[PDB]
Amino acid sequence: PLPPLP
Amino acid sequence: TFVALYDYESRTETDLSFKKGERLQIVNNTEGDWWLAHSLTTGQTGYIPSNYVAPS
Repeated sequence: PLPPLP
Repeated sequence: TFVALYDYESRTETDLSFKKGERLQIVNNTEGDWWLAHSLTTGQTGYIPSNYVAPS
């Protein structure tokens, strides 16, 4: 699960 | 030759954290949403999230 984009 | 849209903080002991604007020599981009990138600045290897990088 990729991280939360900025 | 990719670019880390943002500084990525390693989530495990297999990926490498990069910064925004840092170049990353992509290696394998078929495993899924995580590719193996090799930093040329230090010379270390570490997977990377594709949502934090972009193909320039």
